[PDB]
Amino acid sequence: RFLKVKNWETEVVLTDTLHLKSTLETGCTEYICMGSIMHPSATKDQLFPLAKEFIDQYYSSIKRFGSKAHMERLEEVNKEIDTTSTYQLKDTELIYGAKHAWRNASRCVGRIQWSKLQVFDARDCTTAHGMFNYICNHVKYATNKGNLRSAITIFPQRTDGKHDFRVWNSQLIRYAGYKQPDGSTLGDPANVQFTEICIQQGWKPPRGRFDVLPLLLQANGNDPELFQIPPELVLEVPIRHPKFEWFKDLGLKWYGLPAVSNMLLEIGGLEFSACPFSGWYMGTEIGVRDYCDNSRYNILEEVAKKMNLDMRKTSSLWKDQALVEINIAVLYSFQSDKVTIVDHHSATESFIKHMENEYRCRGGCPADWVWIVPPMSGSITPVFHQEMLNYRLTPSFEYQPDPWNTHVW
Amino acid sequence: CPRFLKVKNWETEVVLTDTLHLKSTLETGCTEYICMGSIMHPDVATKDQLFPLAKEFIDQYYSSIKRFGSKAHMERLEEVNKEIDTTSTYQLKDTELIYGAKHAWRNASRCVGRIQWSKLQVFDARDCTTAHGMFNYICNHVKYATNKGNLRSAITIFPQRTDGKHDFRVWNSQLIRYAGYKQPDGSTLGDPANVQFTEICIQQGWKPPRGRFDVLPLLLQANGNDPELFQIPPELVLEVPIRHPKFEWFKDLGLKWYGLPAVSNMLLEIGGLEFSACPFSGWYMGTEIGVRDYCDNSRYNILEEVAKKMNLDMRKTSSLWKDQALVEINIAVLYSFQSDKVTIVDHHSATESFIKHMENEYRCRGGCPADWVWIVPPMSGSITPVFHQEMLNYRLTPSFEYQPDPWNTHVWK
Ligand code: HEM
Ligand code: HEM
Ligand SMILES: CN(C)c1cccc(CNCc2ccc3ccc(N)nc3c2)c1
Ligand SMILES: CN(C)c1cccc(CNCc2ccc3ccc(N)nc3c2)c1
Ligand SMILES: C[C@H](O)[C@H](O)[C@H]1CNc2nc(N)[nH]c(=O)c2N1
Ligand SMILES: C[C@H](O)[C@H](O)[C@H]1CNc2nc(N)[nH]c(=O)c2N1
Ligand SMILES: [Zn+2]
Repeated sequence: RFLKVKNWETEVVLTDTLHLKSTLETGCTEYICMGSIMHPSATKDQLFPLAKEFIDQYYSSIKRFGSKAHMERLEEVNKEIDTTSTYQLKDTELIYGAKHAWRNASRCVGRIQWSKLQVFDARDCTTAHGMFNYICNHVKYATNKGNLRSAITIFPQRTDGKHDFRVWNSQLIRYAGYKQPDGSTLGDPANVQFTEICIQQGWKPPRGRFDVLPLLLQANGNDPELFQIPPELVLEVPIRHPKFEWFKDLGLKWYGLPAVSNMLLEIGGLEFSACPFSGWYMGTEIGVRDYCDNSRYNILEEVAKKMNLDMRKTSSLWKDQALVEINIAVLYSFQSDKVTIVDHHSATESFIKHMENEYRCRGGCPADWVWIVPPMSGSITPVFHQEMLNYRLTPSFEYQPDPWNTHVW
Repeated sequence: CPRFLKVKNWETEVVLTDTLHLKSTLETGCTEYICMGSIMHPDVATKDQLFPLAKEFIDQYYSSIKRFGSKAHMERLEEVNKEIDTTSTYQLKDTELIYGAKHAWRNASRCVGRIQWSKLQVFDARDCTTAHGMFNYICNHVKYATNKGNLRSAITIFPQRTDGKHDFRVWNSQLIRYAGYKQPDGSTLGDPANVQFTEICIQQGWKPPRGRFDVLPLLLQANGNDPELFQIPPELVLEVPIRHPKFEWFKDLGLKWYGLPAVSNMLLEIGGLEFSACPFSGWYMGTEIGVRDYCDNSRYNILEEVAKKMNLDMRKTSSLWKDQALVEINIAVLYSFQSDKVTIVDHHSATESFIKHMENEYRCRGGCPADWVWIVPPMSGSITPVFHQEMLNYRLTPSFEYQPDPWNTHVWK
């Protein structure tokens, strides 16, 4: 069942064989496509086949399939599940698994970097203070004074679901959001809820536009605890425009390190509920989504006024104009501060090249066109014209529910 | 399949509930293990295949006019059945034809303009027998729809397929398009998208002006005969010269586009009947011209030339010089059309209308199939409301379908 994907601009056709190695669902059926749905719908006996699957591909990946080492590992993992209802990955396997979860992440346009990932093993962590220490080291390592380095820190795997390690923040670094008396919103409205949970727990908010949230860390199923990231570890960039000297007066800033902390890493049937990972920003993430989404910072109107645009009718495309200038400013600011960032043209171009490598060496590359195509200037990037196949490979990063919906104190 | 599927809008938190997907009649191409949502494209029906297909449609029609189960309903069923049994096909009443065409549009998941679905002038050309007659019908379509700039959506429907060796076909992908010419040096003049078709017209006897914006002749096939060339009267072809409200130099690019987008190569399927020639037209969303026609690399590819005249730094991609030029080009397209009083809609207005449309459809029909990949405009996606709208895609009938290009299948006489 070979499948072709065509690029309609280059006329290049690639052939997908890798999709046959999928066992998990996408949500679509033969009659309904859920391609634009954000979130479409263990035990001993469940655990061994999954473990065996993963061990098999690991030893296949290192070109020693059926080897002496392979056979022993299967036997070892088998006995361990049998006696403990779970098992422990070797260090090599942990690293392999984390890199391959990134490699398999269909929504990520940054996967050309997949094999360059610093993996921090934190599976010996037992307390929230421990988690905080590991997270601080992660932030300091990955930030690297502006020359950002991809990293992931991995906390103890789930056991019975009652003793989960969770990073309650959705990212290690985010700005707080405050509901104002007049019903408006101060700061980042995405984090309004979380921000209030921090307030409720003892955090004293400066009530500003860009207040770095505290860490809320839960170890071994216990109540979460508050920690302030040492500010010298938090790299931030003042946004300015290279032509418009009034732009700095907007008072905008963003942090340099995007560090997603609320996903679940699944490897060989094992679940890692706390696995903050980080790379670096594509400019549009901040410039289009964080800044210009109606339900986020929502600055288009303000910027539009400073550029003195006619805002009476949509067909003047004043929004599109303002959107481009904002995104120029973000790239300029980060570059001028020697902080790693990628523009959407460069990123999408690297992704097409990555796709080509993957088809050539791996027989395909799962990819989610809905997420891959940038949220501005879509068809002037090469991925718009790229047919992609989406399918779920393991190891993977999965969504999990917010901890405050399932945690009793 | 579950009876209630929910879609969420991530900007407004509005949740809608779809039940209409249960009426889905054909395959998307996806399976449970793979999604083909970004794939562009993922001899006749026997008596027994035709019976349920026809009954399905007739039931739907009589349900729509609140006469389901009526004597007229059962009579129509019995008459259709007899007709299939004695002729292996059947003929649609004018009322059913009009309903079916409007519903094929209503069902078109890739169309952002469907709020207008129930306002569609249908021209019944099922009495057409020759290519000259097809030409007459098409000229009348163009003039009515153009309406001196005040465009009116319309479809003209030619006779349905019979044995498959007598198809009516418009060979043109749209009624109005510009020629493309491959040069000996590898460069292209005009629209690179139309090179192949242009070549065919030239072989058929067309004398090409060999310019940048040469309107192509119609290449019309009636009753399965070899196709024939016809020139559309130029006074019927409304065109807009592109200028920019600020940049005086923009008119010097010698750009223009035609006013009427009129897809002419799709197949219209109603109650199992196949109308292989059904040119239809609405009006343009600006980005269709300003982003795709003008800025695609494989199309007119003008970004560079515009950026140069704007004197942009074009060395660092991170200057976003492409993005900056793209916006100006789209501003010029909208300004030129509005100035010449030719109907056009910007992508903000269109997508906002589609959201209101989609909500109404979920309310009154239990759903609205939509293809997010197509519905989200090719620029500024995130700042239009559709980007944030979860959509369910599925294929309802009647529908517009793709069909192979006629020169690939035609048996030359
Ligand atoms: C190194 C530079 C990287 C770049 C430029 C990059 C780029 C992106 C972008 C732009 C998105 C879309 C996010 C959004 O729109 O909200 C994304 C998604 C994603 N990325 Fe990457 N990424 C990078 C590194 C990484 C790393 C190191 C990992 C994991 C180890 C990773 C895993 C993921 C996952 C799982 C998603 C899906 C997020 C979701 O479903 O919410 N990425 N990436
Ligand atoms: C009245 C104003 C209309 C507007 C603003 C509009 C808008 C659009 C746009 C922007 C597209 C995407 C085209 C592309 O990117 O190639 C599209 C596709 C489509 N439209 Fe509409 N449309 C209109 C009228 C109509 C009518 C009258 C019909 C049929 C009766 C129709 C049926 C379709 C179909 C079948 C597609 C899919 C085209 C394909 O798959 O190539 N539209 N429409
Ligand atoms: C609920 N959830 C999983 C969540 C939480 C925060 C943000 C998001 C959206 N995904 C954003 C994201 C993820 C990974 C990235 C890696 C690199 C990069 N530059 N940006 C990323 C953005 C979802
Ligand atoms: C079937 N095929 C290959 C084909 C032929 C011509 C054009 C296209 C792309 N679809 C363009 C289209 C379709 C309907 C429209 C309705 C209104 C409008 N303003 N634009 C439309 C563009 C594909
Ligand atoms: C409804 C739709 O799935 C949702 O808005 C998606 C669309 N594409 C996206 N693409 C990226 N990269 N990030 C996102 O958050 C989204 N949101
Ligand atoms: C690969 C991808 O499916 C292809 O480029 C699509 C994307 N979405 C589109 N959307 C519209 N409206 N028109 C198009 O031609 C396309 N092309
Ligand atoms: Zn799908």
